[PDB]
Amino acid sequence: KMQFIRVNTLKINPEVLKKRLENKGVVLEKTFLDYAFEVKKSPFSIGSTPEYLFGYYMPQSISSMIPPIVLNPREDDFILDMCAAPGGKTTHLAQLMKNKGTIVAVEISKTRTKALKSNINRMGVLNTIIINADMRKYKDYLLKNEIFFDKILLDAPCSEEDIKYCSLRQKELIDIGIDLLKKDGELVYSTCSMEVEENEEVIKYILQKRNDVELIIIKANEFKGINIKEGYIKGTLRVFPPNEPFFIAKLRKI
Repeated sequence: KMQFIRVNTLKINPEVLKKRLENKGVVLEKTFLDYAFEVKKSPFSIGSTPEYLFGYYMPQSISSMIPPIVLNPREDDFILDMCAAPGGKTTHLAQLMKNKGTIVAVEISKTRTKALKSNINRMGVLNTIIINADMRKYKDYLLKNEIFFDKILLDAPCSEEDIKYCSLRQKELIDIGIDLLKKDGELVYSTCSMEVEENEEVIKYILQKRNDVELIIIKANEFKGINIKEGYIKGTLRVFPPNEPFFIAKLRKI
């Protein structure tokens, strides 16, 4: 697997971090993002450095950096990250928002909520409210209190079944997501799963189910150097090896 790091601009400039790691023997190659680098060689585990401890970067695939960029949160947005642990994307969203606005990050597992909180704290993220809850229940609390979102990320991982619910209930959850959006709001659905009922079929499900949602065409053009192209629904994207497999789609409530 190719190793990449996302430099945390909430805390450090990318070129400054790059040099600091190069001085320790790490070899870093540019990517399409001025704040992400491909780790070509490193004399030590990338997650064992004081720089990682200090929250100067997040080790994660470059494919996993795409959903937050596609969602493209505004600094003043109110955002929901439905299946947030471990928090790589949650913290990326906070960086894009320059720590302004609010991200509500939900995680059903008490154990994974600890990892999520650890990353948020390590990365210096201040705008995120961590909720340890099941979205199928918490959505009733949001709805009854009229708490709607400007944008929502439903990035699905790839009882025990409740713990893994976001890898199984993507159709149910994307529908909950549209219920939680303000009119004109946007939701990005992403997942590293390539299962047949977990990529395009989730999108076909929701477009057929609801008359208040439409697809937003995502273009592959800006993602230079990534092996990415369209899914079998125009406007959706799939990433292929050598990058981490990933599916990404974007919807708007109308």
